[PDB]
Amino acid sequence: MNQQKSLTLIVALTTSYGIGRSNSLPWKLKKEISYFKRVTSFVPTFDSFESMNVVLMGRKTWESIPLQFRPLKGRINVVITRNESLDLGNGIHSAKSLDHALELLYRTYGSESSVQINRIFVIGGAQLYKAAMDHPKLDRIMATIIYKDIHCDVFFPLKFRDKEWSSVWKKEKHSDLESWVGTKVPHGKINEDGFDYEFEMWTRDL
Ligand SMILES: NC(=O)C1=CN([C@@H]2O[C@H](COP(=O)(O)OP(=O)(O)OC[C@H]3O[C@@H](n4cnc5c(N)ncnc54)[C@H](OP(=O)(O)O)[C@@H]3O)[C@@H](O)[C@H]2O)C=CC1
Ligand SMILES: COc1ccc(OCCCCC(=O)O)cc1Cc1cnc(N)nc1N
Repeated sequence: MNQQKSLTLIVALTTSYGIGRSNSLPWKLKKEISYFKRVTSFVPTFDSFESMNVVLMGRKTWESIPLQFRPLKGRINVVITRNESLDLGNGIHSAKSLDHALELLYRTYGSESSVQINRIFVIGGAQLYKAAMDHPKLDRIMATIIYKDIHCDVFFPLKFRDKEWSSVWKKEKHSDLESWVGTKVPHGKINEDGFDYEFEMWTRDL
C-alpha cells in the first residue's frame, strides 16, 4: 500500500538537457507555465468532485517559486527535504524522500478521506528529478523541449530522448498526449520570446 500508483514527471528542457540557471529558469514563457498548471491541475470532471492531483517538488524549487503562486492551488503540495527542520507550506506536506512522500499521502488520503488522489506529479528540482528517474514507478515524462542551447548550470539526470535510451523511452503521438492530459493541447512548434519549443509526452514500461 505504497506503490499502487505510477509517477509522472513534468519538465521543460533544452536540446542539451539544460533545465535551470542560477536557482531559476534562464527563460520566461508565460504560456509554457500555463500548460504546466493545466496539466498538473486537470482531473476528470466526474472525479474532480472529491479528487485532486499531487505535485511533488524539492525544497529549492519550492523556494524558487513566487509566493503569490505558492502553494500550487487546486493541487496537493508536498515538499521533499532530507533534513526535516521546518517548512512552511501552509499545512503543506513535508517528506524526507520520494517514498516517504508517497507513504505520507497514502496515509493522509485513504478511503475515509474526503479528498482522494488522482495523479502524482514530480515537478521540482534536478535532485528530485534524479530520484524520480531511478524510481521504479516513474513511467511518464511531460516534457517541453526548448530548441535553443540556452546556457544552464543544472541539467536533467537522464537523456531519455537520446538513441541509447530509445528502447526504454518512447515518444507518444500528440493525440495520445491530449487524451492522457484530458483536453486539447497546442501541437507543433511554439515561439515565445525568440524561443521555439513544443510539448511532448514520453513513456516507458514499468
Ligand atoms: N526546467 C524545468 O522545468 C524546471 C527546472 N527547475 C530548476 O532546477 C534547479 C534546482 O535544482 P535543484 O537544486 O536540484 O532542486 P531541488 O528542488 O531538487 O533542490 C534539492 C533540495 O531538495 C531536497 N531533495 C531533492 N531531492 C531529494 C531527495 N531525493 N531526498 C531528500 N531530499 C531531496 C533537499 O532538501 P534539503 O536541502 O532541505 O534537505 C535538496 O537540497 C533550478 O534552476 C530550478 O529552476 C526546477 C523545476 C523545473
Ligand atoms: C521552475 O519551473 C517552474 C516555474 C514556475 C512555475 O509556476 C508554478 C506556479 C504558477 C502556475 C501554476 O499555478 O501552476 C512552475 C515551474 C515548474 C515547471 C514548469 N514547466 C514545466 N514544463 N515543467 C515544470 N516542472
